[PDB]
Amino acid sequence: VQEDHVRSSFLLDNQNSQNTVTASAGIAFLNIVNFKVETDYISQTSLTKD
Amino acid sequence: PVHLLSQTHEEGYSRLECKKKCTLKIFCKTVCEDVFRVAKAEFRAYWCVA
Repeated sequence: VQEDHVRSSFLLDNQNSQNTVTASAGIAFLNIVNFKVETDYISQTSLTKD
Repeated sequence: PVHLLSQTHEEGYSRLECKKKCTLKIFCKTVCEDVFRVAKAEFRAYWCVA
């Protein structure tokens, strides 16, 4: 009388988020013929769990 | 419960850290970053005698 059990379990996760923020300027004809401002911002987050 | 012996140890474990952080209350990122930490415990043995 022989027997056996197998019980595999496989649970995987992922949370791959992102951001991208940009600003701008460019007030330039009068009292200052030119000055320009722009910022950039990018953020990532990738978290896997198995 | 008369005090057998007091003693201290200093070990470090890189703990668990899965925390979410908001950028400007609009979006949030989860910055998982496990941090070092020297924990310490003072082992106080108390020999039990009748």
